[PDB]
Amino acid sequence: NEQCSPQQRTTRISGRDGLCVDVYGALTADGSRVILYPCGQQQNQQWTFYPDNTIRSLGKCLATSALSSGSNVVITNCDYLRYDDGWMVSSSGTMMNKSSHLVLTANAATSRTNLTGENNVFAAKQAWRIGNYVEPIVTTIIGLRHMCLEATDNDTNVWLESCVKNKTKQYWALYSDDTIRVNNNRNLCVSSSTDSSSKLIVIRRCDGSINQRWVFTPQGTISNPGYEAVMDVAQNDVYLKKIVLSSATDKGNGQQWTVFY
Amino acid sequence: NLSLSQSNFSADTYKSFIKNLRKQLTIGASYGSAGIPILKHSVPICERFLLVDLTNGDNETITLAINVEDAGFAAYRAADRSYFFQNAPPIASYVIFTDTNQNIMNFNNTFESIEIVGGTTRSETPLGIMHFEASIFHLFVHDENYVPTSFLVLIQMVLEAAKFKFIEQKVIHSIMDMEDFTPGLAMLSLEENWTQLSLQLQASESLNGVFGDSVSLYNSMDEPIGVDSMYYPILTANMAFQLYQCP
Ligand SMILES: *[C@@H]1O[C@H](CO)[C@@H](O[C@@H]2O[C@H](CO)[C@@H](O[C@@H]3O[C@H](CO)[C@@H](O)[C@H](O)[C@@H]3O)[C@H](O)[C@H]2NC(C)=O)[C@H](O)[C@H]1NC(C)=O
Ligand SMILES: *[C@@H]1O[C@H](CO)[C@@H](O)[C@H](O)[C@H]1NC(C)=O
Ligand SMILES: CO[C@H]1O[C@H](CO)[C@H](O)[C@H](O)[C@H]1O
Repeated sequence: NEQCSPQQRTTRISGRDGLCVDVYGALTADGSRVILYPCGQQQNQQWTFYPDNTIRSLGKCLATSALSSGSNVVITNCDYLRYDDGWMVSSSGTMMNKSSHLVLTANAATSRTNLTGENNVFAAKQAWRIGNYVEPIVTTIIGLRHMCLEATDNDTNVWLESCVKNKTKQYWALYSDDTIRVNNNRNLCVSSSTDSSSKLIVIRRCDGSINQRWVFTPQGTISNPGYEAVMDVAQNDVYLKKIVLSSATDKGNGQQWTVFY
Repeated sequence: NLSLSQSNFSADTYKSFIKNLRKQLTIGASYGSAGIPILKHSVPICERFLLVDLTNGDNETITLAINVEDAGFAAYRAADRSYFFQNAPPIASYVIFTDTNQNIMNFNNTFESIEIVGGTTRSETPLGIMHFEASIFHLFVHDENYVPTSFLVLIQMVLEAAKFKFIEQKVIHSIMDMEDFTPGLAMLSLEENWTQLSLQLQASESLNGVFGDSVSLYNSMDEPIGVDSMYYPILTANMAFQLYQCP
């Protein structure tokens, strides 16, 4: 089967706040900068992936600028990178330089923010959806006792409630930066606790932090890979009205979730 | 044999039934970067079938034989009788339901073959508790008029449910609410593309988790979402296992 070895695929890459990876100004030359920009059909947001671990727009490869953290990400002539092992994209959407371990990052949410190579901390600003469909995926999130996560207390808290079809506050928008956001108010993100004394999961203003990065694993958990923990119902009791961050464990069913879209 | 009976029937036991079904189908499963288990391939015939019992409220039981390579029904045995799809593996007769009066059904185990002979599509065929019950009965008696539709009901409610947690959830809602449903584009598009998604997801090992071709999965609003990578939670947190496609 020759379809097991596809020689290339042209797609888009969308991250922080649903904005796309964009070669600033569609500039040809080496070191041309790569930015966060509103998604569109233009050629300089089209990214072709290859078996040699390169990611290409305008016939040139995406690459980190320096060895250490902080510097920009740029397109450059591919021949420069034919004996380089290139990018590995992790299961979560973390796009990493193989030899350097630096990851694609957006330090601000603003249009034309410079994308950069930084130390990976699994922040939402370092999470990316490789795909042509860049829109947030609207869905309910069903968990313990077949109940839905609902945004509560004027979009400050989140807990489980009996699922009601088309009930506004039980719908969530899943963004290309692995954030889970209130569908009625997409400035707000579901977040692990910023207070060290509480494990309680809340809704807060989106900020690209590690607290707001959530990965829906094939094993049915909703993982915060930065804090090495998963969403869990407090004591496996939905009537406590508390969703918490806990180490992954098979005891109970409180860490099992279904995406119903 | 793994079982789902009407006595012990609810959202919870159905969920448990599906978990154990998935677990037993994915014994010895291979894994890739996606972390979604790939079903076994080139399995010796003598161990290529997983037997599952289903029982209605009138205690009429059928044993279904699931091909563990592709998670589709190859045959079923009711009482001392058994019935084989004409595209079931040729040697299947010698390994399962040997102690029965064996028969061949004159159609394949595919939705396409079943709908052509049944004269009815999946979108016209309601799904729920009542239809699960009727399907077990009609297969047990083997009323030829209802055999095609009964398989549409049970293939979806058991196997496609196992294949996709979204479908499992549609059946959970139908059991919990006691509300029958016909599948829409969301459920059908998953069924249509289980084999294609398997291919592309395993092909994506080559291209950093990006597919050779796009797959259009619909949502409950009938909006087509294009899945051209492993980075969609509607695929990754939905599909429970894959057909073996690539080494
Ligand atoms: C990931 O990061 C690594 C390290 O930051 C990058 O490796 C570096 O790639 C450049 C371009 O191929 C190498 O370049 C050449 O250096 C010589 C001087 O030694 C100069 O005369 C040439 O004009 C050219 O610039 C650079 O040496 C190399 N660094 C290391 C430590 O090997 C790699 O390109 C990055 N990969 C991606 C896809 O981001
Ligand atoms: C069943 O599948 C076989 C291939 O295994 C195919 O030749 C046949 O046409 C299918 N059934 C029908 C009725 O077409
Ligand atoms: C004005 O649009 C042009 O430049 C901006 C950055 O300023 C983006 O790169 C965009 O893709 C390109 O078409």
